[PDB]
Amino acid sequence: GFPTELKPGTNQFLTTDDGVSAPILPNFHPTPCIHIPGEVRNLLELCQVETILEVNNVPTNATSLMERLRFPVSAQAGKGELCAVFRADPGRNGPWQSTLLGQLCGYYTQWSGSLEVTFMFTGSFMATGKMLIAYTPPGGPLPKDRATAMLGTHVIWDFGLQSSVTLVIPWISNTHYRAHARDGVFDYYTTGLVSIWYQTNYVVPIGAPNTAYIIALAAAQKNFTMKLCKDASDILQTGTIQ
Amino acid sequence: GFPTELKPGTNQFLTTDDGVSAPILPNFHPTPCIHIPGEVRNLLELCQVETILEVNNVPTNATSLMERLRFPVSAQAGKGELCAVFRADPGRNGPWQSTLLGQLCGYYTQWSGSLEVTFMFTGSFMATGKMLIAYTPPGGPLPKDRATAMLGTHVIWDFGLQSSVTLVIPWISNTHYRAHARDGVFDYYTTGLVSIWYQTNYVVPIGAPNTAYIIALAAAQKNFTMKLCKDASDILQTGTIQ
Amino acid sequence: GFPTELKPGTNQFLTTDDGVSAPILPNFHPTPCIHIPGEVRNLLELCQV
Amino acid sequence: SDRVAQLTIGNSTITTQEAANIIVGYGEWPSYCSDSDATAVDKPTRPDVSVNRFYTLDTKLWEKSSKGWYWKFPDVLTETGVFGQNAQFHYLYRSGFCIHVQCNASKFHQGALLVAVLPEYVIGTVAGGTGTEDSHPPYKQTQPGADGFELQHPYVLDAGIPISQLTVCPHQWINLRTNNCATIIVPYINALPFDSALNHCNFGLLVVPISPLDYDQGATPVIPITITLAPMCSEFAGLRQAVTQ
Amino acid sequence: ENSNSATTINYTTINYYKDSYAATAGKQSLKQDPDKFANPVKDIFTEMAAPLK
Amino acid sequence: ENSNSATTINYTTINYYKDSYAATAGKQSLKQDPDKFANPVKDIFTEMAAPLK
Amino acid sequence: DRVADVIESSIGDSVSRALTHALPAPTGQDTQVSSHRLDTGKVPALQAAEIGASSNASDESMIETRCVLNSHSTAETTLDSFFSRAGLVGEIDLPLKGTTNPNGYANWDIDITGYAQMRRKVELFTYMRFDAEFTFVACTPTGEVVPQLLQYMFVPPGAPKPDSRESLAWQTATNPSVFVKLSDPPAQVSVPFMSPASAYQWFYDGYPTFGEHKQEKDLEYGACPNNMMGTFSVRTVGTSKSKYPLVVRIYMRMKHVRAWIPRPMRNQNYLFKANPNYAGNSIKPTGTSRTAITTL
Amino acid sequence: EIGASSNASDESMIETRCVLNSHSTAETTLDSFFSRAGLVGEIDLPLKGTTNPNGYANWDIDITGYAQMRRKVELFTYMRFDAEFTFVACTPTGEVVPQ
Amino acid sequence: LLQYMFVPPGAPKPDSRESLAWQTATNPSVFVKLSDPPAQVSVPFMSPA
Ligand SMILES: CCCCCCCCCCCCC/C=C\[C@H](O)[C@H](N)CO
Ligand SMILES: CCCCCCCCCCCCC/C=C\[C@H](O)[C@H](N)CO
Repeated sequence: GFPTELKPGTNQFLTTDDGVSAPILPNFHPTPCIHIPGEVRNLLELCQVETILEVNNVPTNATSLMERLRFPVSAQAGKGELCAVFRADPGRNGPWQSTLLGQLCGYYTQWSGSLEVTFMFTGSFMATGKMLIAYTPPGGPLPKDRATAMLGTHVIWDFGLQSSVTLVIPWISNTHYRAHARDGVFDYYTTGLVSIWYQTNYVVPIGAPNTAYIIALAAAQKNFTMKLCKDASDILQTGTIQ
Repeated sequence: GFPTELKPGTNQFLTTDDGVSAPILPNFHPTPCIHIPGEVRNLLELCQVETILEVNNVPTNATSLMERLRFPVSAQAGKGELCAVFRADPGRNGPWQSTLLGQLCGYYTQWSGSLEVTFMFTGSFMATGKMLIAYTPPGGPLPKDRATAMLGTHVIWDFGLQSSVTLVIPWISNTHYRAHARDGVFDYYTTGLVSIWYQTNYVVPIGAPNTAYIIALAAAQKNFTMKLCKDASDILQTGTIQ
Repeated sequence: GFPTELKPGTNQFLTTDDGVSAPILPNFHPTPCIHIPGEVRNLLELCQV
Repeated sequence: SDRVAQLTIGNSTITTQEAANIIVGYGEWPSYCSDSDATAVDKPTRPDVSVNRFYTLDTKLWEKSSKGWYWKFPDVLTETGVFGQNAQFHYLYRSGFCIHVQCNASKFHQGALLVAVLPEYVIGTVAGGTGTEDSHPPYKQTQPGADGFELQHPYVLDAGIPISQLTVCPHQWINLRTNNCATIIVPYINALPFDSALNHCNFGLLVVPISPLDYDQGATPVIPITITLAPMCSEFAGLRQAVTQ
Repeated sequence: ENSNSATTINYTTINYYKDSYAATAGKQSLKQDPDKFANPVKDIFTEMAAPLK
Repeated sequence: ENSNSATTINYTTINYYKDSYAATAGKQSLKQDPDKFANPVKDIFTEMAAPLK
Repeated sequence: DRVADVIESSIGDSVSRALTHALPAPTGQDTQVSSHRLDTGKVPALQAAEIGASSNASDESMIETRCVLNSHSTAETTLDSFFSRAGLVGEIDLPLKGTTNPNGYANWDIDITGYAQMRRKVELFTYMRFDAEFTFVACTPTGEVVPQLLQYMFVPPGAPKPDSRESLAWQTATNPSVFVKLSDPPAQVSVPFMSPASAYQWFYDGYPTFGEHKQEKDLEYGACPNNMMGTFSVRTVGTSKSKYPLVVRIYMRMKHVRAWIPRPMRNQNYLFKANPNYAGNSIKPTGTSRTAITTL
Repeated sequence: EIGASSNASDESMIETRCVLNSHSTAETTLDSFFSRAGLVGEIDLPLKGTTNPNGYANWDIDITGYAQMRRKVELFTYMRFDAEFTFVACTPTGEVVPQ
Repeated sequence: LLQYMFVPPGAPKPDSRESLAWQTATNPSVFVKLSDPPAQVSVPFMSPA
């Protein structure tokens, strides 16, 4: 017959290979597809949806697991005190593991784009105050006071009729893409830090509670992309699933 | 299916074979390429760049390794004395192993073309002199005196404002290409010899040093080509690289 | 992939077979051929001497 | 015409009467980053005349037994003036450079120097002398600052590579017989559009005497060497606090 | 061939049999509808204006 | 096919998949720029004339 | 823009001014007829090497030549012709009794600096951008081929590395994997360019982390995170221990090659991977030596 | 409180520069995410034992047996696809035998 | 398993079964089994003449 030759790649089974295979049921026609609402074509649509960010991941008891979803605010002495700090790496361990964006980025090695964080104030109608939320680009240590924290990109938030404000973490990096960062050599890919400071105070009249809570929601922007699909770091199986 | 036949070349692994293989990551798009200065498309561009030629490869001590880069000149008795001699084979062991052209030609069996050697005088401004640099085509023994050395292609170099002169070693051979020459049968491929003789003298006034030095630089011309790629004769590994 | 079948002539080495083989030196160009006198194209020319 | 030259950039000027032309490294001039190459979103700052001007680092003496010296860029200028302040206030950095080396003598002195620029000049160690110890050079040798550092094994360039092939890099010579200065212009060389000025060094400058200095007793025995440089097309982005380390 | 595939996407497949569900995966169409989940609101509001007033 | 190769050269490749980085090496374009390294000088000078005067 | 300093400013010009350009050159240059010259003011032989450029003298200027038509090709000195040749880059050993990999699995970090022959070739340039092609040759220590099933998994950085022959990470639901026998021809696949940068770099002059660089953190100098592409893992597919010892050899061939910024080739012996260290006591010259400069 | 995501952009909050983005979104599609083979079942046929000692076995088709693919498939509620099953057979030690 | 290496003149010839020259980074080489059909390749005209 036709003379051929075999090359050093035969007889192997590559799991990511895409080819043709022999059908088992000939002349089989599947069931027609009716209209179903809510079809997803790309994962970035889900990556653009906000989810709750556990900034306050201190408690671990079963009864106190619901306390990780918010962090408090209260009246201070007026010195410009610090409220909370956290990192800006969605793929790293920490607060971002509670969002859908972090879980989806856990399957991809590299990412690129801008992020978005939204804080909602859940106090009484009679409470007022102002806050400073600052983002420190990589290379700078944890700010010691508000004077050093004001030198990065920041926003000043005033409580009022609109209960939420948004902080945008812009894309500032030397490389086009970032790999997943961790302690050691791979801390070359840090994104920076986010800090929350008191601007003036938390003022409240007579007859209203002295403590309120803040909910943080996180998502991605329209330039966010990922590549080089891999497997998730955590496997949810401790033995044989019977 | 389609009748085929297998020919006596299947199932082998030829390292120089160029073919198709199954990709492991589908729909993967690499990082965009920005402009970077200094892109090289062919090795002849590097083969046309001058590098220092160690004509004076006599010393071997660690402290005296930097003395191999130049050879001296001084006042003589006026008889037309000899200064230095070396061979004109870039691929052979000797002075040419210190240049980039020799290292690059070490990877190729055959070569063809003209060579170029440049000598720079690094004496004082008050020194004068003239020299004769001669090239002896193959078949002639080492010249006994300047009278026999003048019979080949040569140039007479006069020290002055221009501190450098160039000697061109033209392509004179019977075959289109030369293989790498060595003692024995393969000395059929010798290129000849280069000699440096005193023309008049090295004259210097009162108050200036009596000894100067010369730096030799070597490169190739625009008709230089090589073929039949092979491996380098020297491997820089004495055991396991840990 | 493409369904094929093997016929009872595979894996043999016929010395007079004329086929294709993988080159070992890619992008290699041989030496140019100069004019040499006395080229023979057929053996009958020698059979007529 | 090719012997006399003048270099004017910013509020500084250099005049020379013994030159051997100007080398433009890799046949390319410094320029700013384009929109296609850029990745960060924030707009950069371009202070212009306050950072693109000539700086002089130090004076080094040439002896009859000198080995050579090397400097690291832009590590030399991270503590000098507005350029240093901008470099240690921002996160991202990019710029070109212009290098001018000066060394003069009389008509009775002789010598020769090789001035070359080598990108990503990594420094190795002597591995304890036997190749058994996997040591690494201290921070003093890797980034010596504005004072430079003296080579220990100039033949291998302190990195295991021959000096006789250093001419493949942008280079000039200072022959005391012919000229007394060398000028090289370097564009921005990196695989990234921007980079950190405190963690990465783009290239290094090498000054090695190939032909030793000589003179007769009675002449001036002090022959200094001075380095002058000027950034070109500097850009900064990523403003934050000021970090020095 | 029989048109019995499971699938405005997947248009560049390769096949050797008469059943469309044995072909290669191919390339899909790059389209996104983020507003289905991000902005399912009834009355759209401008970014500049205050959302609630 | 997807245009995801690493590469004014390499124009004659052969491929069987939809990813451009699985094709053959092919033939490049024969162009050289020796003056980038040999003659990086600012003011070019003629061979006949003296380089420095 | 009103002041006549902003209008005339050259700030923002992103176009690169190039002094040179590339020209077609498929063959070597020809040689034309030249005759004798006796003139004043034209000196092709006299040069000035202090400028930093190469000599521009030619054959015709120095001697009398004849007309020669050169048809020698320059197609063997390109980068794809120089680099598209497979060479050994790694080796994995899986013994029955031993101390290295006695449990039936092994992990190999992807690197090229393990063997000198390919390392010296790749370290001629500073930046390099290419595709890859990996071929795995498996056999016993004596070379005999035996019936056995093997699995190769590619683990991108950040993914959990297997810790045993029966690890849960061998489900390879996302990472690409290959199942192959020892009776089959060697397996081979294609690899793209995965660096976050625009090119791999073999020399990185700097530190990857911020803060003070002390002497106990000196093993981080020169380490470039953009070159760490992951881990290659191998195991024998089974629950009990295998019957034969195995050795695996990896060969890699580049294609679609680009390179930048050449540098001097290595001179001394190699000691460590990703380290330019050399032996201080024994520094040897680049080449051979002779007794006298005036003789041969 | 409306239930929609924030519509603020980069240009509204800080001063930005013109950047041309050419990064592709083709690796996050459903076919690029799901067309990768993974282990879904395993059948054991021992000589002496209690599970399948007689030389035959029956396996009910399911995906929920292993966590790595189960967690991926359970991100959605409804799914419609074709399949491709590959069967790898060997001994407990991995040796290949004529059978 | 066998290995054939082609060594052009001037290249270092192997001196043992475990020689460093068997890395075949430049010289063409062939890895073949004794159960495979005989290996065969193509060779150009390499003479300098
Ligand atoms: C079954 C698949 C196994 C895959 C085998 C490994 C493939 C991964 C290769 C990554 C790219 C290779 C080039 C690596 C980068 C640089 O070459 C080195 N880091 C240099 O040290
Ligand atoms: C020789 C042919 C052997 C055929 C092997 C089995 C093929 C039958 C596959 C049926 C379709 C697979 C998908 C099954 C449905 C759902 O995925 C699962 N029930 C989920 O639990």
